[PDB]
Amino acid sequence: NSSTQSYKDAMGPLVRECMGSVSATEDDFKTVLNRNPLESRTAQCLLACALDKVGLISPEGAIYTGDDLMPVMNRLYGFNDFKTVMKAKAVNDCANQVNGAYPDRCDLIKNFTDCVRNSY
Ligand SMILES: O=S(=O)(O)c1cccc2cccc(Nc3ccccc3)c12
Repeated sequence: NSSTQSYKDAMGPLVRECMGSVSATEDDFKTVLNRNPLESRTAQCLLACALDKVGLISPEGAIYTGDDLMPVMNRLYGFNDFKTVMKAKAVNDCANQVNGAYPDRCDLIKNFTDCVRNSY
């Protein structure tokens, strides 16, 4: 497990809906809910679908940055935890780092999530 209950509360319903449009396993559901490394391509695609639903992805398939991140951070985590809120900097930087670089949508999300995980 690598996620808070807040993350699961926000993402769970979306990931569930995504199971209907992505050919992912029940283990993949757990991987994604737990914010674990997305080893399987199915898990990468499952999160990609849910992050689109949560408002993190632009119409053009880019990960949002700056102000456009804030509604997502609020939905996932609220604003009461200093460490989590400050992590928005790493999320913004990682989004800038990966955007444009991965034509495959699931690859974009694998690399995004890895970058965020590697960030202190
Ligand atoms: O979760 S954190 O890295 O704490 C995070 C912290 C603060 C704001 C965030 C905004 C969007 C996505 C995140 N993360 C995320 C990470 C992996 C998969 C899906 C979303 C944000």
